[PDB]
Amino acid sequence: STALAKPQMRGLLARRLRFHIVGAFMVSLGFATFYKFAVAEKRKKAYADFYRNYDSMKDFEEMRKAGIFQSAK
Amino acid sequence: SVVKSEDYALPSYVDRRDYPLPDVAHVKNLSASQKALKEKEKASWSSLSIDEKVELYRLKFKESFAEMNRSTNEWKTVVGAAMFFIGFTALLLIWEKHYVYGPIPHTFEEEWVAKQTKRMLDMKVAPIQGFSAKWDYDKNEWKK
Amino acid sequence: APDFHDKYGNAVLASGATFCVAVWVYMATQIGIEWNPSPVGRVTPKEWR
Amino acid sequence: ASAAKGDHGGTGARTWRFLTFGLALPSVALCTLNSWLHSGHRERPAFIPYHHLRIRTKPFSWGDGNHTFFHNPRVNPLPTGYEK
Amino acid sequence: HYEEGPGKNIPFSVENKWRLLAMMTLFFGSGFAAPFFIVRHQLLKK
Amino acid sequence: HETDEEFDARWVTYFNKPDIDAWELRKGMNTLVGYDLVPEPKIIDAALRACRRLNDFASAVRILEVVKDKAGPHKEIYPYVIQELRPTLNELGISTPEELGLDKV
Amino acid sequence: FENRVAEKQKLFQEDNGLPVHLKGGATDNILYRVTMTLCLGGTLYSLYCLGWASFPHK
Amino acid sequence: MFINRWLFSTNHKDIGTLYLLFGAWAGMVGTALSLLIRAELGQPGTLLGDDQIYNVVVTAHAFVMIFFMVMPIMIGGFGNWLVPLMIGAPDMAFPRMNNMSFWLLPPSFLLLLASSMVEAGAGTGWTVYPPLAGNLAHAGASVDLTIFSLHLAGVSSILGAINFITTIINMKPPAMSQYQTPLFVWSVMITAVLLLLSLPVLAAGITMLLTDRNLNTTFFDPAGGGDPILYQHLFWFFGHPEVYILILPGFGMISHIVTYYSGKKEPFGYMGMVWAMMSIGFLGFIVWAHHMFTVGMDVDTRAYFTSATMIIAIPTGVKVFSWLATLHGGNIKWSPAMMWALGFIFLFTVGGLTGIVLANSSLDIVLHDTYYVVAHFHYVLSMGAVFAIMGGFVHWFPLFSGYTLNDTWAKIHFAIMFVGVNMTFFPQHFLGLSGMPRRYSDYPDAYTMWNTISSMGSFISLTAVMLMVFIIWEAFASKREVLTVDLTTTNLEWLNGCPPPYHTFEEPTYVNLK
Amino acid sequence: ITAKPAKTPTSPKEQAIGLSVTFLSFLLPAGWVLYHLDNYKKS
Amino acid sequence: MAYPMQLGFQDATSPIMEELLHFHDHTLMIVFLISSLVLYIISLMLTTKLTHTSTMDAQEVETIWTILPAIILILIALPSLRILYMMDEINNPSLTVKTMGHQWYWSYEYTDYEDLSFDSYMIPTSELKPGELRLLEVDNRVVLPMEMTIRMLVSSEDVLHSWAVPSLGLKTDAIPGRLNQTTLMSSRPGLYYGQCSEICGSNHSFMPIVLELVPLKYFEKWSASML
Ligand SMILES: CCCCCCCCCCCCCCCCCC(=O)OCC(COC(=O)CCCCCCCCCCCCCCCCC)OC(=O)CCCCCCCCCCCCCCCCC
Ligand SMILES: CCCCCCCCCCCCCCCCCC(=O)OCC(COC(=O)CCCCCCCCCCCCCCCCC)OC(=O)CCCCCCCCCCCCCCCCC
Ligand code: HEA
Ligand SMILES: CCCCC/C=C\C/C=C\C/C=C\C/C=C\CCCC(=O)O[C@H](COC(=O)CCCCCCCCCCCCCCCCC)COP(=O)(O)OCCN
Ligand SMILES: CCCCCC/C=C\CCCCCCCCCC(=O)O[C@H](COC(=O)CCCCCCCCCCCCCCC)COP(=O)(O)OC[C@@H](O)CO
Ligand SMILES: CCCCCCCCCCO[C@@H]1O[C@H](CO)[C@@H](O[C@H]2O[C@H](CO)[C@@H](O)[C@H](O)[C@H]2O)[C@H](O)[C@H]1O
Ligand SMILES: C[C@H](CCC(=O)O)[C@H]1CC[C@H]2[C@@H]3[C@H](O)C[C@@H]4C[C@H](O)CC[C@]4(C)[C@H]3C[C@H](O)[C@]12C
Ligand SMILES: C[C@H](CCC(=O)O)[C@H]1CC[C@H]2[C@@H]3[C@H](O)C[C@@H]4C[C@H](O)CC[C@]4(C)[C@H]3C[C@H](O)[C@]12C
Ligand SMILES: C[C@H](CCC(=O)O)[C@H]1CC[C@H]2[C@@H]3[C@H](O)C[C@@H]4C[C@H](O)CC[C@]4(C)[C@H]3C[C@H](O)[C@]12C
Ligand code: CUA
Ligand SMILES: [Cu+2]
Ligand SMILES: [Mg+2]
Ligand code: NA
Repeated sequence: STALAKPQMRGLLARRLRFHIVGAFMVSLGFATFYKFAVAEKRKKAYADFYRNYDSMKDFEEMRKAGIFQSAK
Repeated sequence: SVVKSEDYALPSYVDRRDYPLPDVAHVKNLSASQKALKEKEKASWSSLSIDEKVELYRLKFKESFAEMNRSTNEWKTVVGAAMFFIGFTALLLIWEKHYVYGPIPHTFEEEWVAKQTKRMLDMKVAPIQGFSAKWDYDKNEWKK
Repeated sequence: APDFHDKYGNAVLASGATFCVAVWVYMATQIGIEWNPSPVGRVTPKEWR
Repeated sequence: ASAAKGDHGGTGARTWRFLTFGLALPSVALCTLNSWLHSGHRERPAFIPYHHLRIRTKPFSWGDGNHTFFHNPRVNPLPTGYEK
Repeated sequence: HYEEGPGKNIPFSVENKWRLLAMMTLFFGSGFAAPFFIVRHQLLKK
Repeated sequence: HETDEEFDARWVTYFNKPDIDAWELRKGMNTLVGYDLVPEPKIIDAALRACRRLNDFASAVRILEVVKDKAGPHKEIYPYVIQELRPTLNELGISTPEELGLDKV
Repeated sequence: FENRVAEKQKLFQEDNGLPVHLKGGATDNILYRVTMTLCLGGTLYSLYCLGWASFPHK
Repeated sequence: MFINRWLFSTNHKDIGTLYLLFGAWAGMVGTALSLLIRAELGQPGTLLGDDQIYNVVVTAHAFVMIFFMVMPIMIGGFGNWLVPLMIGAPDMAFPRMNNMSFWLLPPSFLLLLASSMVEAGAGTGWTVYPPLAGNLAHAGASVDLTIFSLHLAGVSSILGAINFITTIINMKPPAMSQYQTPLFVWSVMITAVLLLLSLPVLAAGITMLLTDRNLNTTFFDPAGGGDPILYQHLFWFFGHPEVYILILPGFGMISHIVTYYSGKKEPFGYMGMVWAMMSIGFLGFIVWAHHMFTVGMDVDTRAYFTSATMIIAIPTGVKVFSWLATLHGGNIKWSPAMMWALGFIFLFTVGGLTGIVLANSSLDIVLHDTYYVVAHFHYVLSMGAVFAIMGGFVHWFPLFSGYTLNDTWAKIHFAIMFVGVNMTFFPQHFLGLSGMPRRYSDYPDAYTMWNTISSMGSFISLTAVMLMVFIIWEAFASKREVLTVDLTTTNLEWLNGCPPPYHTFEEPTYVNLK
Repeated sequence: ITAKPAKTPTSPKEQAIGLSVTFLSFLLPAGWVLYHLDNYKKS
Repeated sequence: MAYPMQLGFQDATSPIMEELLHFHDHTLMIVFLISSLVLYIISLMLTTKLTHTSTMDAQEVETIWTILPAIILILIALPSLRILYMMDEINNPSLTVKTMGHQWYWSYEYTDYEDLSFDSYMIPTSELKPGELRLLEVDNRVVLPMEMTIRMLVSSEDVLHSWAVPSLGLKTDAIPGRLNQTTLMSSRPGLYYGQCSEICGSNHSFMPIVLELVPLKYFEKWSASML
């Protein structure tokens, strides 16, 4: 009892591509933020936290008392 | 109807949704009634019956778009057979472990491994992230 | 007319998957393969010296 | 002795345009990058009044007679040393 | 005048599929088996 | 390269050639379906009337199928195009693929 | 010397179905059999030598 | 008639068939050697109890796969069958020399067998570096038999390169310029130029190794003023062009396959594809010392080789993106050859990207001579070459034979192989990052888990290879004869039917100039 | 592509035979060598 | 040393190795992103019935997909080369140690002051002491002072070998007739393991490297006791 509206008929493949390339880019940004957070920054913080108050002599004495060394008993 | 190897240099029929009007009719030879139908096609198509229209279509074309584009159950066969042959591979691995491989070295004995784990912790193997970092040296237990 | 995949696809998929999982699970757990996983959270360290 | 390229059959303008844009100008682009990375000024060296350098047997016919034609004060010392 | 056409432009016969199976089995089987027997040969020297 | 209207008009003119021959009908439709678009009703109309001048009912049905195919998952396009073509379909006695049962697999 | 190329052109274009490596006449066949005998015989001999060298006597 | 046709051939199709048969047989040998590698490594400890034999297996694995499987199949097999047909030529330029390129390969392979049977084998690595490969650490005939095997393979391919370049330059229709020839033809011409220039340098280097071993020269022996590192330069001056030789015909077949099963008349960006292959060919000659970043090289030289190596990603990326752009808008046919080609695009991209990691000489210090390199090149080379070969084989088997494969079986085969090669090689990245050396018969215990998985993967690919043989058997057993092939207007090699007659293009094509 | 029906159809039973023979041709000789490895090394 | 199921690099023992880890993180993120983007685009091209099969103009898009990869390569190359030239920069070692490769073991020479040298062999699996590591321990370790810049000079008295210690980021080939230099600085005491890294024959797998990093005064007394 009613007619159908004219839909978009031209450029449907290009329209699809454009939309999804933009989505792929936005995911790529979002991922890079996650990976810099979950991996690269995590690593920087782990190494900086480890060495911040690290006492290499205390580490050595622990190792020496555990018996691991040929040169130090 | 019947396609011959010796016809390879002639224009041929194909059903392809991107080549909707092939180079030849599907059926070239016409019976008496099919000849009469092609004559009737020269008059108003409103006077053709539904069956006559279908017959004209099936003289020109082999499969309709819906037929040529239909989906199939082939994926079930492919996936299932691939998994069968992957499963068969594990039989070969079982055979190899039983008849080819001997004992692995004594360093994989549970007590060796427990001692080796302590010595790795005593030398602080990977103490920033990889290994000893995961050990709680104050509570003498793996970090929870 | 139904083809091979219509007639047998469901059975091939179901049997192949069931067989594949069963025999890899058996291989992985029942025949003495030493996977050597991480001791972290698994091994109680024991005195060595 | 012919590089690793390989495209004849009747040489022509199309092939030489292809070389121009596909090899020659990319090379220029890459050397231009290389060059405009290793740009930036080096420490100029201590002045030493070596007698085989800053030669003056006759005054130059321009300026005060003691400056070379494309004298650069930052890197070209006079016979008596760098300028103020 | 050589034979032309499917099954004729090859140096092996495909006239009988079971003879063919034997031939292909010897052909690919011999290549796959050879390294195992070379290894055996080297192990049996010393 | 030109405006949509100019493109559609070239294609209408192409199919409207009174003495268009069978080869030209096929070349036209087989070229047209290469483009990123579903042909406007006015193009399809001209192609169907070419079919009529060439006494080829089957190719008219096929052309309606390829309109539906070019729409892909946009299920709204084909019913719209058929709607716009119904006066032509009625005038020329062209049954749709659906009316002929040719949409069954 | 005299140019006898025409004679050779007649000989090698004679419609006798012979391949070019035999089309000179009986001497071609002899040289072909000698070559092929040396190649196949030598190849068998090389396989014998591989057999010998494959095992310890060094 | 049999001997005339198959031992005295001057026919490009029959010689291509000989090459495909030879390469398939070599692939079995190469696969068996690969399974022995992975059996030795599949559990900690020793399996062969003889690491000299282990090293011999590794060495022969590589030589067989490179020189007797990939090059004969891609260049000798697909090149001889397809190149004359794709340019409408009646055969190759030198049809009788072409037959000698083929017949030099069984003797070359025989010499390599001989090397492994005499003494204790050539347990050298396929690089054959001195002094390990010299006459004190490898006394006796094994290494010399290897050198001679390479000499014969080298002559085979140099003469084949001469043949292909001449054929492609000289035997096209007079109207067809080089920019009207198909990409696979381009890919063969460029591969042939690389072979022509690179193999003579290898020949020079291995000849110097032969004379150091037997004539008391000292090219590579410091006692005489020689230098082991000079051999490495000569070897890799060949060996980097070689890895591009191994993939370029693959790129050419991938272009045709992707175009065809996308329903396209042409690949996207044809001149960019030509540019990219030429650029890859040229840059492939100026990067070799990235195989030598740990030998003691000056820092500026490391910086140059790092940078030059990375540039090759730019033309390669143009090819990858143009394959994607060829798919774009396609009427995609999900044929088994298409699956092979799609698997190629992805797995080649992974391996190329780990090659960019390795190009960074600072990181390569830690990754060099580890399984990270083994993982790089079994993605980009082993999977790259095998997937393009399988794609081409499945696609053109009906042309060569007149018969069709069973497509369902071919898709099952693809699926099994794709799981197998990824299970085999993906964990080797972890082994390399964590420091496991390559060319080892056994490993510290920590590395057990990934070696176990990798070896189980190798058996899945074994099952795929067995199934491949059955699938070829089933096709010749059932004899489904080809009828029609679509897209012949843009795939000239199909237009003479399946299989084409012994002589094709006796009357050349008509192409006008306009 | 299109093609004729098989001139010499290979039934499922025939395929099972061809597949079994093919697999055994690869597996039995290698399996024999590997099963006997210790025999070789000990010797 | 590596530990079971390890995915990435060994933890850094030296500042250069720490540099390499951050640079590897940077590069691998790019690798993941490009691989994922290609896989995704593949799937995007393959998931529509919409078609467009007529000729497509290429020159516009080829600009994007040459320039963006060129920018990415430059973003890798800049930190890559910085680390390269850092590693090269002069540091003034306090100690020089030589190592000579041999089939199949390493010898070490510490001849700045006294004639100290010894051989270093793999501990056979049958002689490991409980808790020791199969294929990695040696009888005589390379004792070295921690927190000091050390010049290592590497050569060979027979075939090629290669002296490697992954957690210090070190791999220097051992070439007869050649003396290759590398420098080593451990931030920590402990035991750091490596393995021969150029195929050298039948025991290539079995000639490992163990550095023992201790305070200078312990190194001095050890050195004296090894004369
Ligand atoms: C697709 C993923 C690609 C990623 C690939 C990259 C890497 C390369 C590998 C490249 C490999 C990709 C495999 C994709 C399967 C394609 C299915 C198919 O359409 O095949 C043919 C179809 C026939 O369909 C037709 O008769 C008409 C044409 C086909 C459909 C085209 C429609 C396309 C558009 C529709 C989607 C709309 C979505 C809209 C969305 C848009 C939003 C706007 O029939 C069938 O039953 C299927 C026949 C069997 C095929 C199964 C093969 C599986 C092999 C897997 C390998 C791993 C092994 C795991 C073995 C298991 C054991 C471990
Ligand atoms: C890429 C080829 C196909 C791959 C097939 C297998 C799929 C693998 C993943 C499929 C996903 C791909 C990436 C997996 C990385 C997983 C571990 C990791 O994060 O590793 C990071 C580093 C190590 O860094 C560190 O120090 C951090 C360690 C963090 C530890 C946290 C605990 C994690 C639990 C254990 C994980 C078990 C590992 C699985 C074991 C895997 C056994 C097979 O390792 C590495 O560099 C590995 C180097 C790989 C370089 C090649 C790039 C391939 C890209 C594929 C992308 C396509 C999209 C995926 C979609 C792919 C689908 C087609
Ligand atoms: C098919 C064979 C093949 C191919 C094509 C390649 C391609 C490349 N290889 Fe690989 N390579 C080998 C086979 C191959 N390689 C073999 C056999 C060895 C070891 C030999 C031995 O020691 O035995 C090896 C070793 C090797 C090394 C030495 C590692 C070591 O021993 O320490 C290096 C170092 O730079 C290297 C780098 C590269 C690079 C940069 C490419 C580049 O050509 C890759 C370019 C491709 C891409 C980058 C992916 C597609 C690109 C895009 C999608 C664009 C966007 C990407 C970016 C911006 C990065 N290769
Ligand atoms: C930009 C790229 C280069 C372009 C050319 C630049 C100018 C050169 C003009 C002609 C060159 C020909 C003569 C070369 C003579 C010397 C000029 C050398 C090139 C030059 O320009 O040299 C400059 C000195 O010029 C000076 O003396 C002053 C030079 C001016 C006077 C020249 C007088 C001599 C002319 C003699 C001609 C004889 C010709 C005989 C031909 C006979 C044929 C049979 C270098 O400058 P600088 O500050 O010392 O150092 C730079 C430090 N920052
Ligand atoms: C360690 C010791 C190893 C020893 C290895 C020895 C290996 C091989 C044994 C060689 C036996 C050679 C027999 C003669 C071959 C002559 C080939 C020839 O002359 O080939 C010509 C083509 O190559 C041409 O021209 C130009 C090319 C002519 C090439 C001639 C042969 C070269 C063989 C050695 C090449 C080594 C390359 C060295 C550089 C690295 C003619 O081509 P055809 O197809 O025949 O005919 C075409 C007809 O139209 C002619 O009327
Ligand atoms: C890497 C490629 C190889 C992958 C794995 C191969 C899979 C196994 C295939 C079977 O191989 C057979 O296995 C038998 C054992 O099941 C062996 O018989 C041996 O064992 C029997 C039972 O103990 C005795 O009856 C026999 O005489 C004795 O030869 C037999 O020789 C060997 O052919
Ligand atoms: C016999 C021949 C005459 C030409 C022809 O045959 O008709 C002549 C012409 C050129 C002569 C040759 C040339 O003069 C060059 C050579 C000169 C030497 O002094 C004698 C041999 C030498 C090789 C000559 C031999 C012979 O007398 C030749 C070959
Ligand atoms: C590696 C090779 C020496 C081989 C040998 O030892 O026999 C040498 C010879 C010439 C060298 C090149 C030339 O010296 C020119 C360039 C000098 C730059 O400092 C490094 C890159 C540079 C492009 C060099 C790289 C490399 O060290 C080359 C190519
Ligand atoms: C000029 C040449 C051929 C054009 C033709 O005659 O058809 C084309 C083919 C491939 C082109 C190159 C490739 O498309 C890759 C690069 C793309 C950049 O957008 C410009 C430089 C770039 C390096 C291009 C330069 C030039 O337009 C090339 C070299
Ligand atoms: Cu010493 Cu490997
Ligand atoms: Cu390389
Ligand atoms: Mg090395
Ligand atoms: Na082992």
